[PDB]
Amino acid sequence: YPMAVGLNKGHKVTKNVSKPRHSRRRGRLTKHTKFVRDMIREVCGFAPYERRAMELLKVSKDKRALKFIKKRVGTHIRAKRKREELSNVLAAMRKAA
Amino acid sequence: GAYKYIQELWRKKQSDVMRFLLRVRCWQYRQLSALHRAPRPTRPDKARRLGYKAKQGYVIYRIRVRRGGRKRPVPKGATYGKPVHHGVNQLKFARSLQSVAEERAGRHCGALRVLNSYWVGEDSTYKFFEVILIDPFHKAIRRNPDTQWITKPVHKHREMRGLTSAGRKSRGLGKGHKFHHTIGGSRRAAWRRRNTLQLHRYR
Amino acid sequence: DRQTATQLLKLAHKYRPETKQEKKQRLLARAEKKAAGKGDVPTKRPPVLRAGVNTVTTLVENKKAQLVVIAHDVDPIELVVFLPALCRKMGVPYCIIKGKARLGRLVHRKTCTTVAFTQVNSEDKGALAKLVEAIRTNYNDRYDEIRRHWGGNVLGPKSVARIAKLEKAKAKELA
Amino acid sequence: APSRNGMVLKPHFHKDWQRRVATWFNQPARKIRRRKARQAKARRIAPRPASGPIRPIVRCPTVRYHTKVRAGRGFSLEELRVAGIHKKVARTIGISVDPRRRNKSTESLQANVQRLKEYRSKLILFPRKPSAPKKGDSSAEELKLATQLTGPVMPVRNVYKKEKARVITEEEKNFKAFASLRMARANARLFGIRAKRAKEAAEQD
RNA sequence: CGCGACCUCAGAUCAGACGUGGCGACCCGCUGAAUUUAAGCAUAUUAGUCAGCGGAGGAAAAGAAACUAACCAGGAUUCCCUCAGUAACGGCGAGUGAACAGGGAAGAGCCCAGCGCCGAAUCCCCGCCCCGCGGGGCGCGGGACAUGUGGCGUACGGAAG
RNA sequence: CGGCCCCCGGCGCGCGCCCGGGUCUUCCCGGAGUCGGGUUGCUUGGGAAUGCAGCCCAAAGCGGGUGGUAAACUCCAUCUA
Ligand SMILES: [Mg+2]
Ligand SMILES: [Mg+2]
Ligand SMILES: [Mg+2]
Ligand SMILES: [Mg+2]
Ligand SMILES: [Mg+2]
Ligand SMILES: [Mg+2]
Ligand SMILES: [Mg+2]
Ligand SMILES: [Mg+2]
Ligand SMILES: [Mg+2]
Ligand SMILES: [Mg+2]
Ligand SMILES: [Mg+2]
Ligand SMILES: [Mg+2]
Ligand SMILES: [Mg+2]
Ligand SMILES: [Mg+2]
Ligand SMILES: [Mg+2]
Ligand SMILES: [Mg+2]
Ligand SMILES: [Mg+2]
Ligand SMILES: [Mg+2]
Ligand SMILES: [Mg+2]
Ligand SMILES: [Mg+2]
Repeated sequence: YPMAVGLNKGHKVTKNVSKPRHSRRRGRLTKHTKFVRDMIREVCGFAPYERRAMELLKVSKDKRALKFIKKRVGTHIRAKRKREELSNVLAAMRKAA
Repeated sequence: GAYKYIQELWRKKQSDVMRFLLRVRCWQYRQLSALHRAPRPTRPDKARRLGYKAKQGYVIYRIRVRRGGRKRPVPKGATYGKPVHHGVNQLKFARSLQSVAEERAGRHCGALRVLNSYWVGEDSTYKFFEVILIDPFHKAIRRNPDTQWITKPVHKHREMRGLTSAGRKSRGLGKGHKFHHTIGGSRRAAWRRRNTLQLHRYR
Repeated sequence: DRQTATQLLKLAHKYRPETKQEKKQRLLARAEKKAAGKGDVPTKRPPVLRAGVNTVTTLVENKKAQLVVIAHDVDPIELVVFLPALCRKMGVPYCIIKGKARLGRLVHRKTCTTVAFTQVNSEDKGALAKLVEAIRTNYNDRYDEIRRHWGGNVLGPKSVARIAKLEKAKAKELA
Repeated sequence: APSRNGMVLKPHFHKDWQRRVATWFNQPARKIRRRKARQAKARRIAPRPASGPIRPIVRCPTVRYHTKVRAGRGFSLEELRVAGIHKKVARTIGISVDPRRRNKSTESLQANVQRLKEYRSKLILFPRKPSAPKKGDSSAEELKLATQLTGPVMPVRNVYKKEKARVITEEEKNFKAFASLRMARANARLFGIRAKRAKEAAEQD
């Protein structure tokens, strides 16, 4: 039975779920730019904070590496994504025998 | 085909392949003068996405500014007022150094029109920009009507009224709840509309 | 080196792009022939190289390029630095040549910066293969060797003579 | 300075208000200017109606005004695609188009679609050459009029759902008491904490 | 040793063209007090104003969301009435103080870098001819810009083959 | 109300341009010392910092920003700088 507040809040209308707009297609997978970036990483090299964060994530401590990335770039979620990216680069390059 | 590679190589500007070229260019530009005509853009992708096209009438000025905040020009650090304003050492000048470079380029050449500008260098003191200038009286710019907006006399000296990219970014205007201080037009227009004591015939 | 560069220019001289004069000549001639004689397909395939970094990067990404000629004297090096590694990872052979003006004079322009051999004639495939074999011997097969080596780091000759004089003094002291 | 029992007053007159006094002495002047502007538009521009484009049925976003209704801005591209015409072709027909307006409700979707069908039925267009595509003869003596006033359809349409005659019914009248609102309020305030205690009851074995 | 090409450049009373300065009631960018109030005075208020400096147009600015909202959702910018002397700021003292709704005038939307495709199909200049009133363009023949990237097709509301 | 002279607009003979809609398949899909973080000044009603700016650190691509009390986890709405 419908009412104002609670769990099923508001007037009951039917949904109109369709395909989203093109503006959601902003930062997606994009295999061509993935090829561009994955080439140019080993074209250029790495930043100095990245080069010592790979050492701190290799031998010293993952928590200390996350704290160093949190100090060098902006926020905690940025530190999480940068830590996962550096760990993926580490395990993909320096573990292939 | 190439400009995305140029962009992505410019993005990570701390890597070893870029910082060598950046240090060499900063030395090369520090040993130059303050305001001079670079014959071609050193950043073609950034210049083209700001509005450079390789044709007759677009002029790149390389310009050097001095870093740091401003010192209040009062003599001997004396303000002669309340203790709100004795801070002679620290005022930080609400326009950016990129806007200062645009002002200096357009005021050195008022015959040109400042379109945009972009960073090319820094060491500790001298910040280096390149400013693109449109020539409003060349025939290739007075034709091609995607460019004829800057020929019209309402765009004379955009750099000193605050119409360029760095000018708007220094004014701080945008749609949102973060910009109620300048709700429309400018912050002085907002001050005008919010302190105009409105009266009417019938009250 | 200059022998292989002379062979490369002798190959590239006959795949020259058309200038404005012979361009207008071919346009007027083919237009008059298709107006009078009404020819459907007078030209089967025009063989001509490609110039420009935006064109050459597209051709090596789509694997249309048979050979890449990369100029040396480009003053922003960032415009060119991605091309050797990109041609290496796409398997297209590239040769680094000295002098962009000599590459512009085979395209009727001041600077050319890049030349892509994509389509070859029938009587030129052997010469192109003979060039590509030496170019892959020099550049492509040694890419892991070039990528490790650092360049520069040469002191001034007065300081080198000073260090060599001190080294001879040290060897005289030790012997 | 203060006095007997009166309200504490804080007027905002410490700032130099005497310079910026905008008094509407030109208020009949602006009225005559804007009358002549609208009349000059209706004369010189077109036999298009005044307040030209058609506005949508739109509900107001609040807990306050959402019972009411409003003439919106444009016809919300999915609605215009269901009506089946091109974007700028609609803009030249006279359809107001807003590319930002989304669609959540099939009710409002079909409402704007039927409003588009009504406008396309009421449309009488005149092409340039007299070959007559999508028209006929001089219909209704060139429609007997060439100017409409205050919206084409009067886009308010305050709906009157009456539902008057009914008999009081069974135990719903003994079931819909006051306690439903308090139970829903307590359930909304204590939804997630009960889920946390259920997760802890499943966790602690 | 010399010649040539590119690139950084300098000179001229070189051919052509452009900015200076004035007014400044309205507008834009920076800067910037103190008298006054707080019955005293430092934070505060006066005020993001007066003064100073730089710019243009009959309007300028802003302007097509990195928006508002949190429900049956709206939908560029400006202006008025409301919101409201409210939320909030403040030796929480003096005082300062918006916004989203909502109703109205106006209603107009768009383009470019990237992505590739088009044999640079693009543009400036020079000279003679087709020619018009009070004046300037579609074609013809060669000197440049441009492949380190012109123009068409294209713009996040999807586009292209 | 009437006559003359002067100026601007919208009808109708030539010169120059001229392919959109729907179904299916394939492919493309984005603005960087920039956002953001720390710190310091000015400003705001904007408070665990509304905006601007100096110095330092400085990105991502199921990304980034916003969601008005700082922080972590999670879900959702909206936008695409
Ligand atoms: Mg996303
Ligand atoms: Mg030039
Ligand atoms: Mg503007
Ligand atoms: Mg009264
Ligand atoms: Mg008394
Ligand atoms: Mg006063
Ligand atoms: Mg002046
Ligand atoms: Mg007193
Ligand atoms: Mg005193
Ligand atoms: Mg103040
Ligand atoms: Mg003044
Ligand atoms: Mg004037
Ligand atoms: Mg947009
Ligand atoms: Mg009230
Ligand atoms: Mg008070
Ligand atoms: Mg104030
Ligand atoms: Mg994020
Ligand atoms: Mg987010
Ligand atoms: Mg939240
Ligand atoms: Mg919160």
